[PDB]
Amino acid sequence: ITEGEAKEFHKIFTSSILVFFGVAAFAHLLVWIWRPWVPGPNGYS
Amino acid sequence: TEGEAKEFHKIFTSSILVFFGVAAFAHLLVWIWRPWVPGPNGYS
Amino acid sequence: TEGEAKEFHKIFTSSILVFFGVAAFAHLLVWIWRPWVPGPNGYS
Amino acid sequence: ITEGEAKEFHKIFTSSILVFFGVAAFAHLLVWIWRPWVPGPNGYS
Amino acid sequence: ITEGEAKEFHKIFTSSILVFFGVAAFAHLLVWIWRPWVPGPNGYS
Amino acid sequence: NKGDITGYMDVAQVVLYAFWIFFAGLIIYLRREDRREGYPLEDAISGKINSLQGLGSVFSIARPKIFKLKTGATYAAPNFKRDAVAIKATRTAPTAGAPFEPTGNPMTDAVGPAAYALRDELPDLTLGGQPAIVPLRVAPTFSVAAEDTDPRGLPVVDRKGAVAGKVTDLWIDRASIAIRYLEVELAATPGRKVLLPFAATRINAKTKSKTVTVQSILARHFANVPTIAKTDSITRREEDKVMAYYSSGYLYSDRV
Amino acid sequence: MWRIWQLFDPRQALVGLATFLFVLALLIHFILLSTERFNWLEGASTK
Amino acid sequence: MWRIWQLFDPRQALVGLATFLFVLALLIHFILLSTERFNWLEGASTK
Amino acid sequence: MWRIWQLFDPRQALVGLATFLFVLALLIHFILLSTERFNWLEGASTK
Amino acid sequence: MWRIWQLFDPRQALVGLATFLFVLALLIHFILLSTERFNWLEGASTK
Amino acid sequence: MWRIWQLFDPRQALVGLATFLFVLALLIHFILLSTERFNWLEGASTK
Amino acid sequence: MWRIWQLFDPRQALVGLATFLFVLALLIHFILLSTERFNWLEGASTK
Amino acid sequence: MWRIWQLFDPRQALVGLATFLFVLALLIHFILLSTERFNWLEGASTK
Amino acid sequence: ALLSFERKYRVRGGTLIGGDLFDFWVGPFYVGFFGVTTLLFTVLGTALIVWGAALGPSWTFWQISINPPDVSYGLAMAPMAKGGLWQIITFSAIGAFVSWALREVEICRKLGIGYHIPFAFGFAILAYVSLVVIRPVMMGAWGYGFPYGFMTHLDWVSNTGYQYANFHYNPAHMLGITLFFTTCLALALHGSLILSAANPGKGEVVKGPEHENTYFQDTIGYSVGTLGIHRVGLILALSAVVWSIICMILSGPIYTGSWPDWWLWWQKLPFWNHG
Amino acid sequence: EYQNILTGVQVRTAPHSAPIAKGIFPRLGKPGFSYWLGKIGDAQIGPIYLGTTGVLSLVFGFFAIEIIGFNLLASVNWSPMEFGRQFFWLGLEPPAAEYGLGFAPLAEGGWWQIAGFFLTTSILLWWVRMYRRARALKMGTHTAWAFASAIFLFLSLGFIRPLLMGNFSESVPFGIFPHLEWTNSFSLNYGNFFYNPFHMLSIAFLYGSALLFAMHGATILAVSRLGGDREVEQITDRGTAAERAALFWRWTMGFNATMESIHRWAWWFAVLCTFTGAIGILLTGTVVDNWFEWGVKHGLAPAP
Ligand code: 07D
Ligand SMILES: CCc1c(C)c2cc3nc(cc4[nH]c(c(CCC(=O)OC/C=C(\C)CC/C=C(\C)CC/C=C(\C)CCC=C(C)C)c4C)c4c5nc(cc1[nH]2)C(C)=C5C(=O)[C@@H]4C(=O)OC)C(C)=C3C(C)=O
Ligand SMILES: COC(C)(C)C\C=C/C(C)=C/C=C/C(C)=C/C=C/C(C)=C/C=C\C=C(C)\C=C\C=C(C)\C=C\C=C(C)\C=C\CC(C)(C)OC
Ligand SMILES: CCCCCCCCCCCCO[C@@H]1O[C@H](CO)[C@@H](O[C@H]2O[C@H](CO)[C@@H](O)[C@H](O)[C@H]2O)[C@H](O)[C@H]1O
Ligand SMILES: CCCCCCCCCCCCO[C@@H]1O[C@H](CO)[C@@H](O[C@H]2O[C@H](CO)[C@@H](O)[C@H](O)[C@H]2O)[C@H](O)[C@H]1O
Ligand SMILES: CCCCCCCCCCCCO[C@@H]1O[C@H](CO)[C@@H](O[C@H]2O[C@H](CO)[C@@H](O)[C@H](O)[C@H]2O)[C@H](O)[C@H]1O
Ligand SMILES: CCCCCCCCCCCCO[C@@H]1O[C@H](CO)[C@@H](O[C@H]2O[C@H](CO)[C@@H](O)[C@H](O)[C@H]2O)[C@H](O)[C@H]1O
Ligand SMILES: [Fe+3]
Repeated sequence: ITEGEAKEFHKIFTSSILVFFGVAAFAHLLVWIWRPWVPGPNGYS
Repeated sequence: TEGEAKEFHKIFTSSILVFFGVAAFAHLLVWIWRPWVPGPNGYS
Repeated sequence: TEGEAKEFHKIFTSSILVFFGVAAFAHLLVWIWRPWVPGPNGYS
Repeated sequence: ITEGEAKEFHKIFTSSILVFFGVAAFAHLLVWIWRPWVPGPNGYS
Repeated sequence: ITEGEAKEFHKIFTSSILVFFGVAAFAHLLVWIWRPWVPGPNGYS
Repeated sequence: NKGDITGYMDVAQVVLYAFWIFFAGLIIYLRREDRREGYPLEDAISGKINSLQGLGSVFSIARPKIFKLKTGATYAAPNFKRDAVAIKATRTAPTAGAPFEPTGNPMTDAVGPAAYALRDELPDLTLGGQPAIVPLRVAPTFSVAAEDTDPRGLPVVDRKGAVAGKVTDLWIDRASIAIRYLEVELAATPGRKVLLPFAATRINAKTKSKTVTVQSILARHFANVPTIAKTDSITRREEDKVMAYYSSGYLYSDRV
Repeated sequence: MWRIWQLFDPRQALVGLATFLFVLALLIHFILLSTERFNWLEGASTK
Repeated sequence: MWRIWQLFDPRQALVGLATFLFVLALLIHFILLSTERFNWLEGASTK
Repeated sequence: MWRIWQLFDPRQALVGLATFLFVLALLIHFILLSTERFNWLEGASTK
Repeated sequence: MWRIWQLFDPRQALVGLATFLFVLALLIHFILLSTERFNWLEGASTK
Repeated sequence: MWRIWQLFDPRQALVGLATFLFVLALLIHFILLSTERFNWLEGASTK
Repeated sequence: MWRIWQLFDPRQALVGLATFLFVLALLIHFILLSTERFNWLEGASTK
Repeated sequence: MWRIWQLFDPRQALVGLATFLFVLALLIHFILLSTERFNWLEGASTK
Repeated sequence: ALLSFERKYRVRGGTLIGGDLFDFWVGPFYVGFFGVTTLLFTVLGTALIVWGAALGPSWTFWQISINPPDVSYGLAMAPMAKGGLWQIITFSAIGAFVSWALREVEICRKLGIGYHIPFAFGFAILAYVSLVVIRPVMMGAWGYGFPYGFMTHLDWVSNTGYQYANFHYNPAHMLGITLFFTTCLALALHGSLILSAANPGKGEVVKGPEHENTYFQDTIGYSVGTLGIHRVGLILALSAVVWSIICMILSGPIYTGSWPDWWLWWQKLPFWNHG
Repeated sequence: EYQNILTGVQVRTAPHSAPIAKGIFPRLGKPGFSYWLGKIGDAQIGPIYLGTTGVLSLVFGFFAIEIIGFNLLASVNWSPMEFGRQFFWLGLEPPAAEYGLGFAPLAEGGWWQIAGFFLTTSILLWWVRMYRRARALKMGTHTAWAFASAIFLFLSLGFIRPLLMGNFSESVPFGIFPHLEWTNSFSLNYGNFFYNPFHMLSIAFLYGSALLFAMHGATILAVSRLGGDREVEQITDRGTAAERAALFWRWTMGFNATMESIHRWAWWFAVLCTFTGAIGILLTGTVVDNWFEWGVKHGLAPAP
């Protein structure tokens, strides 16, 4: 729409991207600490 | 529909926090009752 | 409207509070009869 | 939709709810005396 | 349809393609280190 | 054994082959009925009566059945009344399969999706021998039912949003109770009035305001909509012309 | 949260809320009747 | 609490209340008839 | 986070959000009921 | 990197991205549930 | 090759690019999951 | 073949060739995956 | 308790009430017929 | 080779893809790019079907069958000799159907009419895809698709129907059957009403929309209308196909048991579960 | 982008109808209007014509329905609850083989025979009603003969095949699930009713009727912006809607119908769907004991 009313939309979009990706990686890190999803050469223990 | 929505957003976020608080309290109680993350041996 | 909303919410909160209190009493009676949260060995 | 007839309706409506709930509670007391519907720990005897 | 707009978009498209291909190549390298997908003459040891 | 007729042939097979013969005859009959409009076929370029057709030609075209009208009129089907070979377009290639380049503004030249059948200049009739498509002014009894947005006075806009005009009147079919046309007064020419088919409108009752939008033609295209004579009763040819013009929008709404 | 009543008229709001509440309560009562233990009509032994 | 009657006309409100209550009464009576303990017609013993 | 609502109608946003939350809550509750461990009605043993 | 939003529809982008990400998350969760190792409800032993 | 987009429409090209990449990624991931070797959710071991 | 693009639309030709090449490559890849020898995911033994 | 008829027109009210009463009476008679104790047509010893 | 009114709408344009390259007619047919692609897929699929007939033992048109791969192959591509030919014919059929629908879209644009017809054909394409792609993928093997054979795909229908021990008890199947039968009844009524209005007898001037409305107002008590009847008929056919697709997704991917005893839920509702 | 799938704006006027001779009975039903029906089609309801044949058909049909319902309720010992439980499984079963085509005892299939006779009489009287209503409005009787095809299938299922077998034992019961079970057991008893070729023809015509009434519905809805919904008027005076409807199918298919002849196709597919079905029902058991063995003999099966 407007010329400059997208830079602030970009600001809020990148803020949302950081908020979502941080908690996503946080959840993935807890999942890996609990149970990793890459089996070793002889499988899982 | 440009300034009157500020109060809608503010009480929207108020409802956000209060609903998430009661949901987190519910989850804490359920965890105390029975956790939903298996251990290395499972559920003993 | 705007004037009717004041007292409409004023008695909506009271009505929902009464309904919730009756529900809480009913749940407390049912829990006294038979709790719905099992134990580590299930339902005694 | 004048409110005077609304109030006149509401008063007898409340009276009707009261008598309905009273007769229903009397019926429920009679049925409970006949056979209770809340089993004990051992169930129904 | 502005030509300068297309010329500017070329830079961001190239940066996006480079970062995406780099992510994909790093992912493929990690997978290859974990488990190679090209079998040996005797199958998979 | 029980159901056989001759050794290998049995009753069920015979009835099946009887059905196959009957179905072949029925297909012939149905194709004869199909070939009641636009037949016989013409050459793609010259227009002479020619087509790759076999011994079924004698059976291909049926004798003209006669339709009686409740006015003394009569229709013949097939009536071998054909269109002129020379249309307002030129062959892209002279190969009899090539399409046509329009040689003008195809909206107002009735070429392609703007083309309209060359009907007769009589309005549709009701059970009482009166025009069926009429404006609501000259049908006092008919009214727009409630619970629906009344499309009178609503701005008439195109897809681009430009307000093409304003609706003043609704034209309805008496035989089938439904709105057919909206009468639109041009914002650019008060002395001009046009008819916009109701099938080409969106109700748009759910927005900031109530308006009527058209997705086919643009606002300026409302300056060349075909006109009608009586302004209170419209012939079949006039309505077919207007609908064809409006339907031509989607193909080339932005020049040619 | 009083301002919520300008978005929704109480006419449709109350009928929708009442029908939803009744459906939810009826479904919960069916679930309790059907399981094994909170069925207050069959009344089986707990142990 | 009387303010209900300028949104819900008593004609429709009372006919809906009557239909709902009658259906609920039929439901409860039938559910009781399906249970042995409370089927007052078959009259199975308490024990 | 100040100007989101200019693009979405708050009424339909609330309606859709409430529908989604109720449906997802039912889905999670019924999934837990289908589980042995988290079925609080046809309850089972932790051990 | 700001002209993308004046290229695309901000409302359509949010709606489509939200529903697409939700469907993806739901699929991943259901796949994990279908997995013997990562099903956090059945809780079978890692060994 | 900086003159590909001089006539190629950008929005449709990028929408189709994202859709094609996502569909191909789903296909390759599911194919890997179907394999007895690269299925990272069970880990059937190599030797 | 000097100017063959004075006869064929470069956009349509490029899109058609991209689609044809993708479809053919997908077909060949799936055919190889169907085999016992060139299935690089199953990884059978040449000997 | 006489002011009801200002709203409910006696014509349709009586027809609906009569139909409902007949349906209820028929339902009760059928239920009684089904039961082995109150079937007055088949006849069965009480003792 | 043209109708009396044909050499008036044979304008160019209205093509999604191809520009002016394939915007022409061959005989009565319009070709377009998607006509070329539907020829491409149809020729290849039919040639593969005839090739599978050659590999088969019959040449009896009703005993010619292309079988899908055994379920032991799962969702894997199969060797062409044993299962793969069915898969390629399936892909060619899907491509030909999509090309057909898209060519219909181009014809609709060229004639400036609505796109209702290709949209309605999309439902038949979806039913076929659900039968050969969606359901086999959910069930986990290409061997749950039906064989490409005259009488053998009926053997597939019967075998899968009796796999759930009575497939009539599939409630979505009941609803699809109801919609199909109602579509046939509505089509009979509509064709009959139009023919009777157009052909009323000796003398008997052609009747108008009011006569058609009056006929079903007198006989049934309601008349849909000369426009609404085509609406309800298209919706009836599309809904019959939708509910058939639903009943086939429900069987196998979702429900893997006897349909007749699915209905015991009805037998045991709390207000008549006499026990 | 409008589609003529729903009517956003409706019109309501003074109800009117085509003139009929007064006759013994008048038009009945005090016509009213409905909103959803007007959204999908016309909004007016009624009035319904109730002539002497209408009264006769309604009385016979009501007698049959009351007999059937009374028997269904009596089969569960008049229990409304258990009637609700077993309603789908309830059925009025035809008389056994030993009774032939004569009257069975009421409990042993006499009620089934009486109900079937009354239902057949009401259906035939309804056919006469359709014929007379079409003739009264100075119209053709195409609907009557299309209905006669369905009546042929119905009578073949219920009466004609019992006549040929001399036995009502294998007729179809009056029940929801029982008549489906009759269908299943009829197919099983006579060897994979798929191998009945007239069953194949009937399925072909049912599929073709659905296909045709989707094609035609979508075509008329696609040319409804051009006056294409007004089919009879395009039949008497060919407009551009009919021309484009024909040219679409001519370009996509190679051939085309007329606005008039497409409904001839529609009529015949529907009629044949039940005509071939009645023939296939009349052929099983009487001529062909096992349709699978007939298919094996005639090359439909690989001859195990
Ligand atoms: C295990 C079962 C077995 C299995 C193999 C299988 C499978 C399939 N089949 Mg079949 N079918 C089997 C058995 C079997 N099959 C049929 C029939 C058909 C025809 C019906 C056409 C119709 O409209 O009927 C329906 C029309 C009728 C019955 C005639 C008109 C009815 C009228 C006027 C009734 C008027 C009613 C009132 C006024 C209301 C008051 C009355 C009361 C309350 C009582 C149709 C084509 C059809 C379709 C398919 C498909 C698509 C399949 C698939 C996908 O597998 N089947 C009938 C027939 O014609 O057979 C030749 C028949 O009798 C019979 C038998 C025994
Ligand atoms: C081409 C083949 C096609 C196939 C696929 C197909 C199938 C099936 N078509 C089926 C039913 C009917 N079809 C019909 C009619 C007959 C009504 C009747 O007999 O009434 C006569 C019966 C009865 C009177 C008995 C009950 C009565 C009741 C329930 C009311 C009782 C209460 C009363 C009287 C008191 C209260 C009311 C007052 C006013 C006081 C019914 C609705 C008709 C036609 N099918 C055609 C064709 C097809 N039918 C054509 C062209 C038709 C007509 O012309 C005619 C009609 O009226 O159509 C509108 C079924 C169950 C089918 C399936 C799938 O099994
Ligand atoms: C108005 O109703 C109230 C009371 C609410 C409820 C009443 C009734 C109810 C609930 C009825 C429900 C009925 C149901 C569920 C019916 C289901 C019917 C079905 C599916 C029927 C399907 C097929 C049956 C057929 C096709 C039967 C055909 C039988 C025929 C044609 C038999 C004809 C027999 C004759 C002519 C017999 C001749 C022999 C003799 C010599 C006896 O003839 C005089
Ligand atoms: C938000 C998106 C989330 C992105 C998630 C990215 C996941 C990437 C994780 C894998 C990184 C590589 O991690 C590496 O894998 C090898 C594979 O043998 C593992 O190797 C080790 O673990 C395996 C399995 O327990 C054992 O047999 C052994 O102790 C050792 O070989 C280690 O775990 C780690 O050295
Ligand atoms: C996005 C870009 C993607 C790029 C993907 C590139 C894939 C191609 C990588 C080729 C690497 C080849 O590497 C070569 O392969 C041979 C098999 O022939 C492997 O062979 C070796 O490992 C295999 C493992 O099964 C053993 O069984 C074998 O005995 C041993 O010689 C070695 O690892 C290496 O010698
Ligand atoms: C828009 C998205 C479109 C794509 C969506 C796809 C959803 C479903 C994708 C499933 C892909 C399955 O892909 C195919 O799976 C089968 C499953 O037997 C594998 O089959 C292979 O492994 C299995 C074991 O897992 C063996 O039993 C089988 O003998 C072997 O051939 C194939 O190697 C693989 O090519
Ligand atoms: C006998 C076994 C059971 C079968 C039932 C036999 C009796 C019922 C069918 C008898 C034949 C009915 O045949 C039909 O009868 C009615 C009168 O009843 C006449 O029709 C009459 O009623 C119609 C109703 O629309 C009116 O227009 C008018 O009053 C008159 O024409 C028809 O002209 C005749 O065709
Ligand atoms: Fe039609």
